[PDB]
Amino acid sequence: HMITTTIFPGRYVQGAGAINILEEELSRFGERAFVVIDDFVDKNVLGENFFSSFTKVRVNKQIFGGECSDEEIERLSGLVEEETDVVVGIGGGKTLDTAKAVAYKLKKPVVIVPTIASTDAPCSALSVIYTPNGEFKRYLFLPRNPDVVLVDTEIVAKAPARFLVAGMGDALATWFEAESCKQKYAPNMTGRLGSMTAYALARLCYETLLEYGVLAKRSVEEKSVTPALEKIVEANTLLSGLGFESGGLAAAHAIHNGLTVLENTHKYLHGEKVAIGVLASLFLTDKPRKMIEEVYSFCEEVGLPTTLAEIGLDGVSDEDLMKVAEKACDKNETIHNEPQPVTSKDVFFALKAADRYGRMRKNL
Ligand SMILES: [Cl-]
Ligand SMILES: [Zn+2]
Repeated sequence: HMITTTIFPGRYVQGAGAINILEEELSRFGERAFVVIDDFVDKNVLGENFFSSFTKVRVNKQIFGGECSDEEIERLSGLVEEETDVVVGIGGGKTLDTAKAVAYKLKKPVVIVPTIASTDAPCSALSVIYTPNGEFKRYLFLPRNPDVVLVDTEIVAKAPARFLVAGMGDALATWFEAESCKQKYAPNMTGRLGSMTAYALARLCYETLLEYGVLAKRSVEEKSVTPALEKIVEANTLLSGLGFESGGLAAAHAIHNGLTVLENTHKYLHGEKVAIGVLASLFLTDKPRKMIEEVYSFCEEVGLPTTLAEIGLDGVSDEDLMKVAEKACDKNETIHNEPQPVTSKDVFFALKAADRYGRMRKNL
């Protein structure tokens, strides 16, 4: 009853060139590290011989199979030597979630090194597990958040701007969903209530996006790191992570989940579809005119979708939209954390209204 719980990664390290202090961070755990790395990252981001420069920590480097599946988690787990002191994940979301799962299975600390700032999952005590074919299988709730999250903003700036923008879409949802949970007194990912700190970090996330998002996008377009980019990477990773996990999820992510039932949306990134969920949720939950205008203006300036056509649903049928709404309103979905009672028809209507509003702003 009214008890809060806020969870955190142990250490969050961020800056241009931070990959160069990875050895120092691993050495705080011991002398043996098991590294799970994305193949593209090994060859094109760190360089195949990157670990040859280590002198204080012995690395067992293993190329990630590509899918965070129970099968891959089992395969990698069997390659870990007993004397291993720390597990490391370097790459995108699936690589990081796999590393978290392997560390959990072997009861070892984990260091998470995202090479893109495209979702707010890095700092979380969660791994999303898929079948070998890439279809969602289940959520693995972890007992501990990562011991270290290390973000090299120079590596992030060299990745395509599309990925930073998608991270801003995943982050954009944080305040709206956490605010709904705060109003509802809904539980967060721990089962207890969010703290004043969690809700304040979710609001800071949103304010940071509005103020620095465009400046950060201009920086990444030139593969450059500026303080504006640093603030947005921190917002997309640390603030958004804490805000969604300890503040809570609500309509936007449930709507994103419903959108996955339409195959035309599969080529779009998580954060791009979350943005559509956010916009629909502003109509659904009765936001005032100035707030709706503020969010659409932000999406327009950074290049997030504001219409169904922009996520591959140009001319989508009412029948297809109702499938999305029904999926979003599954009894176990987060949309029920909204203070208002929500039915599928309400979501269907909000998606259509949000789309029409976005199209008219764009003179379509
Ligand atoms: Cl989020
Ligand atoms: Zn998300």
